[PDB]
Amino acid sequence: SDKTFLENNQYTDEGVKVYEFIFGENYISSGGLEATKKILSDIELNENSKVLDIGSGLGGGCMYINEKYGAHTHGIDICSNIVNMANERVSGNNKIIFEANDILTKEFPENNFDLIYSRDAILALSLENKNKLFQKCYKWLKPTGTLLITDYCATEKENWDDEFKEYVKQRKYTLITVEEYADILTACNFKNVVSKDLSDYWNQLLEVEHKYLHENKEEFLKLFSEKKFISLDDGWSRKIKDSKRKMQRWGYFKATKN
Ligand SMILES: C[N+](C)(C)CCOP(=O)(O)O
Repeated sequence: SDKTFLENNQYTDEGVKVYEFIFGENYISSGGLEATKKILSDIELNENSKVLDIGSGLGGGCMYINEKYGAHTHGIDICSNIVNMANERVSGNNKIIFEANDILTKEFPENNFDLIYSRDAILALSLENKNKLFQKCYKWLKPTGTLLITDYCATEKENWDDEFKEYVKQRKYTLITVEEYADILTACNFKNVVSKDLSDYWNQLLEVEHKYLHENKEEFLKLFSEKKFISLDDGWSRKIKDSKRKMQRWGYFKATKN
């Protein structure tokens, strides 16, 4: 299954901790806390709001949203191990819930959420399933609700080089263009669809992370291994190179139900 693939490879316990080291405490999403602050900078919610976080990971996003706004946050992630980790980092807070489930089968009421939020998680879904997911999101949003997404995107497949092809294949990602992604949202009837190619900003975030990794190599080696360091270092190097030339892209999407 997809769950087994993710838990046994990219998102083993150790894989998750390695990612957390570079992204920052409670994050496996690009730019950790700082990108979260920026992405939510024009979003308004309050203590009565209901938020869904698709691919909630280590829970930092939900923690931040609940801290900033006092909103109810419900995170869903397919990896049981990551959800277990997230649940270890929050206590005594009845407005944060993390649930291990498949978002493609999970049931939520129509007109339920003020915000549906997702950070670098939908890349794992096939194109067919991306469309199915956004149809569900449309239903699940309140009439007054907002959809807010970042995700890994790419140039057209015809332009990919050997190394990028191998990365996408090994990861089992389905990476589409920012423009194709926006078109899915439009096709799902979302209004006010705003898409931004934030590859340059993503490149900046990657550079901050890369510098951090290099400056904290000794600590990393104590926690992990040189082999894992090299893999991480090389992985960020490629993302930096590929975002600079727009082969690997970072898409931002915001839309509304009405
Ligand atoms: C996709 N992610 C941002 C959740 C984790 C990192 O994946 P990757 O950049 O190593 O492919």
